[PDB]
Amino acid sequence: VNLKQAILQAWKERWSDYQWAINMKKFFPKGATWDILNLADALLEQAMIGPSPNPLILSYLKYAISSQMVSYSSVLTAISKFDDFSRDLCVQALLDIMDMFCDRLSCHGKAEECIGLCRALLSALHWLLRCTAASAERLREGLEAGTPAAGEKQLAMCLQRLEKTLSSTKNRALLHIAKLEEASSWTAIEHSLLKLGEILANLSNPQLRSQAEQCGTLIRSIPTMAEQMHKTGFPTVHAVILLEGTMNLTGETQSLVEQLTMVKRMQHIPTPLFVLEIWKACFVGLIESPEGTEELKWTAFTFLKIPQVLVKLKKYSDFTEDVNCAFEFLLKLTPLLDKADQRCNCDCTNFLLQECGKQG
Amino acid sequence: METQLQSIFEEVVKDEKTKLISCLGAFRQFWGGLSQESHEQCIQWIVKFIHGQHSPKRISFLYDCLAMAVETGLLPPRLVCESLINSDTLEWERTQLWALTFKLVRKIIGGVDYKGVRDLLKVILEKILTIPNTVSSAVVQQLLAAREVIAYILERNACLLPAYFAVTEIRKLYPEGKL
Amino acid sequence: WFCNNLIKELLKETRKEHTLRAVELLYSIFCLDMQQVTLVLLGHILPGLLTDSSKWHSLMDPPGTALAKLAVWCALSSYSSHTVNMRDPLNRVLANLFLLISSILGSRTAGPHTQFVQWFMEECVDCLEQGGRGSVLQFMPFTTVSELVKVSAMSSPKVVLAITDLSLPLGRQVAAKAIAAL
Amino acid sequence: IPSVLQGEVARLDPKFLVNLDPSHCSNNGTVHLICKLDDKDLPSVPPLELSVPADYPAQSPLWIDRQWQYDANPFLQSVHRCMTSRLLQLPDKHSVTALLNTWAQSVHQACL
Amino acid sequence: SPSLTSETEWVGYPFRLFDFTACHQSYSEMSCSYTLALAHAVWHHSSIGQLSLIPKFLTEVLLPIVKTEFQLLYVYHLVGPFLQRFQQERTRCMIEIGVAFYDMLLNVDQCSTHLNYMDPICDFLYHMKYMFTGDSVKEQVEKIICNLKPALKLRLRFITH
Repeated sequence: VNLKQAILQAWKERWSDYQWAINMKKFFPKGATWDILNLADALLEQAMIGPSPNPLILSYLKYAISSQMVSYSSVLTAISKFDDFSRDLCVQALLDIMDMFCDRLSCHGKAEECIGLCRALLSALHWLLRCTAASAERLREGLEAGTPAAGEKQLAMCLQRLEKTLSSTKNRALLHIAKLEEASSWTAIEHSLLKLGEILANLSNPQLRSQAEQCGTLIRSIPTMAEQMHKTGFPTVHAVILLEGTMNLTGETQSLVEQLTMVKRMQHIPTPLFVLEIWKACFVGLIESPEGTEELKWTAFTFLKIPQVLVKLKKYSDFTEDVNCAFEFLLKLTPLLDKADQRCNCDCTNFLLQECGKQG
Repeated sequence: METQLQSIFEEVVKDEKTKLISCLGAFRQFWGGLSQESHEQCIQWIVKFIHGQHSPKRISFLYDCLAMAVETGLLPPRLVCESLINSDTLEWERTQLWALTFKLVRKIIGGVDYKGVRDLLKVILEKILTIPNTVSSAVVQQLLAAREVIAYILERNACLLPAYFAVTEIRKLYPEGKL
Repeated sequence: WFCNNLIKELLKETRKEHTLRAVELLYSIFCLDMQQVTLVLLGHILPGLLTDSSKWHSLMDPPGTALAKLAVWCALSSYSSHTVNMRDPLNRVLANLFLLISSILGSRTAGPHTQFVQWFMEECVDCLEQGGRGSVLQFMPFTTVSELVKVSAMSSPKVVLAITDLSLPLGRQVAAKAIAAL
Repeated sequence: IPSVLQGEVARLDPKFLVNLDPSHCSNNGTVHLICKLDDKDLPSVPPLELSVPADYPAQSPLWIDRQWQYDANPFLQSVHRCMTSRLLQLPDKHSVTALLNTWAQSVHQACL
Repeated sequence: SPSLTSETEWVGYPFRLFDFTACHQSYSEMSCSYTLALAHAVWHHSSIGQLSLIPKFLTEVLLPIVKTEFQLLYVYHLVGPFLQRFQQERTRCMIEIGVAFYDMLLNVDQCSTHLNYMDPICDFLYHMKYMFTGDSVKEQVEKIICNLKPALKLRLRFITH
């Protein structure tokens, strides 16, 4: 209304960006407060009305965005409430709007509406995917009728996302922190994505399909939450098993399974090396053992108990292939295995192999 | 020599990039007329004046001009970097000179010969040594610009210098048994 | 006495490989009475090191990252084994540890203590699992220094909600105001 | 808070409403500032983020340059040109009042 | 041998298992480590003339065999610590062994897909250059560096230029 009427006072009074600012300051006094919903809304539809967005009215919006004037959030919500029924280039105009803004989302200030900001970013992601779907339908009906010209241009708009902060606990983690109150919106990211499953694989554009699958995996990287060339070997698992053999043999399998999972997680031990170290520690404790009544302890440990631990570990995770790789590592240690054969008086790995095979 | 150089100084004391291209035009004439052997004291006095200005913005745009002077090949990289990180004015106390200096060395160090990278790494490590083991919570982030130049020299994907030279200098300045 | 005279040995090693091997082994030499070892290590030794101004020189980078890893591993293993009942000693000592983390992060002086505390935070983020949901036992007046680990970030975003007490009403606001900066 | 900056902030002109940055901890030696122009005559522009070298006075308060602020539009880029030039001219002893006054003159001269 | 030619995926970090000082105090030795151990004592106690057989042994009967990366690392671990002995008495065998080392790197590059441990290899080569050989192997190594994969040339650039 009256606030809308000022935009009319600039309908074709191409006053300017700056004189627009000063006019707004005069007309609606900023004494108490503003930007509740005023500027973004009052500007949007009076710009996008009809086929082409009014270049000057859109220009003042570009301005108010650039000068940190409106919200950085109410703008997102205003674009979110846009209803792609405009099959024309106007969507490209709103993309040009999002251009300079989306890469940097300060929202610093009162900052309580920052949860509002992630709410808005979620609604804007919904709007982005909806525009993607409309532009893909245009792609399809154009493959029927007209060669595409600007259909995939909103893919670069999604590439405006996919940066950390754009999808970090700004978007992702606060996406779920927001579904705590807007679970319907988590179902919304799932739901738009369901129809995305329909409208994705049909397209015949290879590079664009690959980028779209990348964005779709980064959406599937909303569950998001190193050191591949682990060189030095893993000595803590060695010492953990060795301690569980020396001090506390009768301790329940569950306790040792708990301790061993923890260490694997904390230190990111590849599962082939885990079992290698367990079996190496058992043998070393057996070889360097007292003569008479402690040797039975190491052998009972090595041959009966560690197998049940590895069974419980299999339960707590291709583990067969994994223990196979571990045993392949182990067999390629002739000194330790031959000392074991010497001390135990029998082939200490033939037996261990048959015993490990007897379990799962 | 000294007179026209002092005159350029009074000018830079007396559209910003346009003023800077004017200063580069002023530099190019003196350089085309500068001797080939007195380059070193020339740059020494240049940077000496650069560090005199106590204004972060003034040293900022003077450093930007120096970056153009070294980027457009008018100025040799080795001499300018050695002079920058070889001065008596460069002290960790004046945090702004430090931050801007090492942000400049980061940019212009790409391109020094490998011998010069050795010498520069030696002198930069010697410079970080002067920094004590307790600094104000504010300076830390700016002081850490030295970590940037050290990291760029060391990173093997940059291959600025023979890695073995880097380890040789680092070990000479940090023998076995000293953190 | 045990934890003190073993960490004093860890802190004298100058080479990276040896300090890492040292902490890997100390974690298992410590599994003997892991709970009490955690209590004493965290409570009496890490504050003693972080509040001396002369033990600060020992927390330098080759031995300090190792001690940080060991502390995070100890904290996770003591909690993961068998509102939150602040009568449990482990909970009280964890609360005190993170309070000191806060005071050190937001203090006028910066030095190796700040780097060690940042390293402890980084490691607690790295090996963060489902057990220690809220950066395990970040106290309620905490998450107020998530802002400080942002201002002194030296660390990627999205690790801070991993820090942050997610799935909470006030958690929403704190995490949002936080990531707004980084 | 250095309590000299407190004075200069107290005695300013009303149009230059200045608060301290929510980001950072102003506690340590230098307090950051987030000052946002007002004044009915002017055109609202982007805020100017200040930083005071607590050794100040005799220490110029830094400015934080960013095209992320001004790139879009002509009025903003003109503002930036005028601002950087006039600030470069400002002599060697800047006080926060000098920065903010210069900024006001820059906005005004860009309104031309 | 299977331990280094084909079944290289099962021996772990090469620089680890090719040490027998460690990898023994923890019973993780292999036969290759033993042989490299007895080949450092035999060569430590040998005279200069007896080691003069090492340069020939490197080219006539070792250069054709070595193809994989671990084989190259093994040959380096053997003949490396004795450049210090070759240099002081017999200055030519050092030149021959350097020419052999670079040639072996060419072979290992011209037969494998990715030289996984490029950094330690290039490190040892630069160490050789700067400490023992100096500027007396340029002509023979120029041709060899010219024909390496671009990643290796990028690092070994400073050897000659």
